Amino acid sequence: MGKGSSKGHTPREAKDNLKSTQLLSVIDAISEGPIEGPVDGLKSVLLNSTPVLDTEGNTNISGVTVVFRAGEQEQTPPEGFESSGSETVLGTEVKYDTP
Amino acid sequence: LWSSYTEIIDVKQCYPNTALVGVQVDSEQFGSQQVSRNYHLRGRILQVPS
Amino acid sequence: MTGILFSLGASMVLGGVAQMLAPKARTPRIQTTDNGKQNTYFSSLDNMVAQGNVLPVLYGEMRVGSRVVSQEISTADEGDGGQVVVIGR
Amino acid sequence: TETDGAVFPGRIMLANTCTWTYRGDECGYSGPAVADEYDQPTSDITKDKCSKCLSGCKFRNNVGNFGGFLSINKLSQ
Amino acid sequence: VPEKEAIVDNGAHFDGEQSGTVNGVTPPAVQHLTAEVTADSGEYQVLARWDTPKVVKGVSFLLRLTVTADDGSERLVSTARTTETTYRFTQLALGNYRL
Ligand code: SF4
Repeated sequence: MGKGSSKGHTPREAKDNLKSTQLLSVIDAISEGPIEGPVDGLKSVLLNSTPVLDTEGNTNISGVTVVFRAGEQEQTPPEGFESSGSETVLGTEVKYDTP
Repeated sequence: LWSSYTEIIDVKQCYPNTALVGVQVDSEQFGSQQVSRNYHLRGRILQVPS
Repeated sequence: MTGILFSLGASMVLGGVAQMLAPKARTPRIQTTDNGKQNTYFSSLDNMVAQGNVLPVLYGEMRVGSRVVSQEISTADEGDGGQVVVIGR
Repeated sequence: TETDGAVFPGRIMLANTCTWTYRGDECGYSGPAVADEYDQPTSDITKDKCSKCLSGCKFRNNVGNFGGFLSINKLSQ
Repeated sequence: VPEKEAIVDNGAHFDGEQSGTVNGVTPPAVQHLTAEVTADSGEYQVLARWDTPKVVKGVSFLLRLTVTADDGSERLVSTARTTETTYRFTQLALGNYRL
């Protein structure tokens, strides 16, 4: 993909029952200066020791979303990460007549 | 039913002059063990002669 | 503006001829916690803590493990980003 | 070219303090004098200094270019 | 130079809170706790579900089940520690319960 910034994802298998799934959000600081980037896209990202993509296009891990920012003076903050949030509890039933 | 809604403020720090990678992965797959992320990268864009 | 001048050849060669042409490379100290696993000063494959440590520099193609800036666990949203979302079977 | 007090990587990752130089190339701020080094409002250009703190940076609305990495001390703990 | 004492004593300007107890690393409470009594499998079962809160660097769960007797005393029937958001109880008695 691009050199300055990149994005990739492997789709997550649909659930069967009504169960929730955890999500791990990690940020790693690789090096200091402008670096060129990954060598082979998502195959260069290893969780435990398994590449996200196999030698071919087949996926090994499903549900991974990776954002890569090469070191630059002007770059945008990573997407999809949150700092704080406030919630207001409605608790109101939705009926057909009144949205 | 409609229960609530949250207003989320994202990360607003650009992290200038640092090459970082962020990963979001479903964690039920790996079980109890923590995940150890290793990357296969190239390195600095140096200044070479013309 | 006076003194004695000595010959340095025998003093220089005392270490070795190679050290007179090029310095010597450094070896990390040995820790018995590794069970004999040997380390080097230019490679690191694991994720280290952040505060009070320097931001590393990568100079060539290599597998890298990097200092952690953030790590959290939360509940994943059902929406996959598209307009259509299907929950359950 | 002497190497007595020099250490190579040289850049520290700190949780609450910015390591950049004020109005430098990396901080990238160029504007009216805003505050003192004790986060007290001021307008004189002579006594305008950043406190290298998050509030001192918020005075400039320059949070994007903050040198330090916030909330590390939670993980290091 | 005697003038440096006043320069040293003035200290600096620190940003934050001295107490700093607004947000430590104690996890919050689990989001949605529900227990369902089903007889579909031919027996009485209890299905407990909860949603993981925002926990820093890993999370695990601790469960305690208590029998609330008619007297008012509460007996401890069982305890369990698990890392999965769902837990099932089987072969229970006739009294009231609390999870
Ligand atoms: S705190 Fe903000 S304004 Fe002050 S030197 Fe650092 S980046 Fe610049």
